Amino acid sequence: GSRQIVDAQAVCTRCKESADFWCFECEQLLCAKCFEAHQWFLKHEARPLAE
Amino acid sequence: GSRQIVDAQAVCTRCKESADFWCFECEQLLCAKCFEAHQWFLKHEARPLAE
Ligand SMILES: [Zn+2]
Ligand SMILES: [Zn+2]
Ligand SMILES: [Zn+2]
Ligand SMILES: [Zn+2]
Repeated sequence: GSRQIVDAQAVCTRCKESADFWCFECEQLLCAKCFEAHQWFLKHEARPLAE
Repeated sequence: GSRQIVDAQAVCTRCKESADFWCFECEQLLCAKCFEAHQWFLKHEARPLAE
């Protein structure tokens, strides 16, 4: 849910910041509070926002 | 020798962003790229930036 001049394509979609990883399956960004909740909520693999 | 380490900002001390957790002992902010490694490199007690 991002649009109207976002100016930020490297941060959690909900917090909009404090995130450096994006779920490969969900194709969405998640902050440490979310990335850690997912990897703990079950079994998921996320990649770093870097190249 | 003794030095002051305070940071009112809420982001990694190195990346300066993409962080939502800080070590209580080191009193430093770390991003998902550093926090994940920190907990995997050693055992430290950190808390979420939320409150
Ligand atoms: Zn996911
Ligand atoms: Zn989030
Ligand atoms: Zn960092
Ligand atoms: Zn530490």
